[PDB]
Amino acid sequence: GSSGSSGDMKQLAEDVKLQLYKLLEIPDPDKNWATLAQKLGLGILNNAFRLSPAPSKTLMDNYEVSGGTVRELVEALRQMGYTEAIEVIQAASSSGPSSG
Repeated sequence: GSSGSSGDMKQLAEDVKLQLYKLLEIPDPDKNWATLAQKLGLGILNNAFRLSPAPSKTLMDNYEVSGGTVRELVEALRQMGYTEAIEVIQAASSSGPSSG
């Protein structure tokens, strides 16, 4: 039990998320912003981002407003097939097992 909804995205630097937009920007079947939306939990607002000029930019912007956790952003990337997207977050998250 024990309810929990705070989010740990505030810690993530702008420069860190900035790169995430360049990755999702890739119109691939397993590397698109829309694909990440489903993994994270924004499939309902998928059409909304599609209308925006930068869906990938609106995703993180809309996902952050509703909390936004790094544990989900890192896992969602591995579930699809991202490598750099995970290195950008882990690079800022800490510096132990992997860095850069």
